Amino acid sequence: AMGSMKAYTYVKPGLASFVDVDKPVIRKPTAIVRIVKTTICGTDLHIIKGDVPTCQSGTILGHEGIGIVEEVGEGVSNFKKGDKVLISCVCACGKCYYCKKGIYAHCEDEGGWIFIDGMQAEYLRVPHADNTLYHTPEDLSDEALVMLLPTGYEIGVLKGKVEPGCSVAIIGSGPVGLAALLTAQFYSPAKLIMVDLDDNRLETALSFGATHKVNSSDPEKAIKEIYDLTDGRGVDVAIEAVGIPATFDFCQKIIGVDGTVANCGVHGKPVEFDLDKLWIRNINVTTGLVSTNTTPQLLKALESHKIEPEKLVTHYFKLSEIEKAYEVFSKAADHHAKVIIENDISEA
Amino acid sequence: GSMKAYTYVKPGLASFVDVDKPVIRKPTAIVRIVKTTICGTDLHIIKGDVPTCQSGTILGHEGIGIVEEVGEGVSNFKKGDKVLISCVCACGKCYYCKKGIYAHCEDEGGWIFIDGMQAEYLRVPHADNTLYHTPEDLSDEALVMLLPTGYEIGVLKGKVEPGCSVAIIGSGPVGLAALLTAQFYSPAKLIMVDLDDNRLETALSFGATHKVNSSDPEKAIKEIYDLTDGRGVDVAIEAVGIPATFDFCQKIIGVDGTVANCGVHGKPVEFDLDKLWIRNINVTTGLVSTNTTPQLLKALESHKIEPEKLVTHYFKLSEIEKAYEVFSKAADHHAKVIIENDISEA
Ligand SMILES: [Zn+2]
Ligand SMILES: [Zn+2]
Ligand SMILES: [Zn+2]
Ligand SMILES: [Zn+2]
Repeated sequence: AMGSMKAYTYVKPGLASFVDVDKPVIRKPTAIVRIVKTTICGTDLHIIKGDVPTCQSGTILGHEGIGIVEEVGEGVSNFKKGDKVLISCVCACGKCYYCKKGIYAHCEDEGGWIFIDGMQAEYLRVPHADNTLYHTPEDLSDEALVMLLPTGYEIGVLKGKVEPGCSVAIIGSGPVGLAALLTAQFYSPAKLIMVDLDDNRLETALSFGATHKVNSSDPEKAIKEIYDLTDGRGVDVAIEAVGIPATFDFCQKIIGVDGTVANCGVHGKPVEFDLDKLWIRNINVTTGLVSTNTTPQLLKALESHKIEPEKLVTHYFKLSEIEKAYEVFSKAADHHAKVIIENDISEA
Repeated sequence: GSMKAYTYVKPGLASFVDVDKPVIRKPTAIVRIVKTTICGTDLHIIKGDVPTCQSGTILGHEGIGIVEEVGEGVSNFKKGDKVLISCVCACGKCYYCKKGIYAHCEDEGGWIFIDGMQAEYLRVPHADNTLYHTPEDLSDEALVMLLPTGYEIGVLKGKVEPGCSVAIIGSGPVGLAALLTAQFYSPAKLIMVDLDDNRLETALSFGATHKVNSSDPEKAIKEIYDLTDGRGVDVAIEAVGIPATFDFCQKIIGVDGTVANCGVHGKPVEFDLDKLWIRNINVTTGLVSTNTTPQLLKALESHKIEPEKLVTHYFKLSEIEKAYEVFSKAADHHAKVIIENDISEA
């Protein structure tokens, strides 16, 4: 039709559909972006399953991407038509109680993690464009820019207080765990211990710069092994990158005196916190939703080629083949699979 | 060569008995107790909750005294010094002492008060790191309270800062200590939460800005959201140590806030990560280290707060069973107690 675009929409628990929808338009004076490349997040799989029921039926999925500005409102000053830009997963009005703190995850004025229609479509309405878009450096690859990584860094690495010479364990060697692994190396920890059940993912973790792998198939033997690597003291940081009670439980068994369990993942159930044992251990437990306030610092730390996040990307698809992209991602272990999805539909 | 001491006998039993006077055992002090007090942990010990505590062990880990003898490796304290004794012993040389985390010292350290302070005399390991000289403008009542548990584990781990909103769950002694020292950082709201209105009136008189009665938890929760613009508190200090108080804290805590747990817990708790993974919160725990005691002594110069009002009743060492009587039924007596050594001679 006319004025329409293609988009991947959530329908109901167990059903998403590549369909025609209206092209978005400017609704407020603070942009419309043409998506160039996007990806899928584990949370998108959860939405389709029905485990994020605040996602209304018909919503366009996805909250990761780069694109090209097509139109801006009267109140947009630092971006114009034609600008190649990165879109953060979090919208920030820049003025409210939480934006003034840099906690864009909890912006109170059409803010936070809302990608409203998301990025698995041809065009995207971006609220608060001046605070949600970033000009992209020409030195970085598209695959690395779509990864902008801030989840692993802000929620796994910074809240965990990784520092040179400390001992880190990362629980869960899927995409968010690997992203935390890459950015934890900005702080040169002595030990980066990847813990997982799958040996293929652990082998990839060593490729990405983990110093040791521990297979959690025998939990007791893994706990022993981690205490053996830390001279009986346990780790200074345990990054929980899976989001189930078992991984949270593992983290609380290996954390040492003064250490931090940094939770990254969504949890769908409450967990049993062993305060009877840990009240005396001087430990911390942190949570958070990414804000992306560090995106400028990560851009700087990537143009220098400290780490190369483009190695998170393993499979390439066209937007019109987004159904296939979901099939590969949801069965990532079968394919040794992050995917990148390129807009093969839109014209300039 | 004997002294009197209050000892843990068996579960449900403690008694005022004659025991050996402690002697120097390591080159690193003997102290004559002047005044001591009772901790809530001493009641848990007598009940049998603290199982590592051997039978016959002298109770108590709080007090001030006069140095009686120092070993030949003690260099900064000498016979006749009037000194505060910290509840935590610190070797000063190990992995954790080098970090200032004295609660986990690896060399006869951490919280061990071995024989305790509810006696005439006390062997003090690592005297140079465990004793502090007493300044001149603080009463004995203020000194025995040295407060570091509320400050290190509640206020500092909770990240109290000027203008922030704080709730303290539990208006018992530790909660009150956290309420006094939180005022060093000038929070805009200090909300005391408890079941007892009398303890909430005392909290008000100690400088709390609001009282909230938690006898109906849901109304209490809604009340605290109304006080904080619907945002919840920046700091929730848990000073009771049961699952229901931890749960109350985790339900009132706001975005970016810290739930600071200082209370000993005996049971695991349900932690609502399904709700709180997205709220950007922190939960802290810890055993007091007393690395802030020097700074607390200095911050008491500003005289912004008066910790000696934590003491409500006075007893002599000889009648210490009477002191325990009053403290274990603290609500019935509107009751911290100060126990003074009437037995020893100077
Ligand atoms: Zn995501
Ligand atoms: Zn905002
Ligand atoms: Zn105590
Ligand atoms: Zn030590």
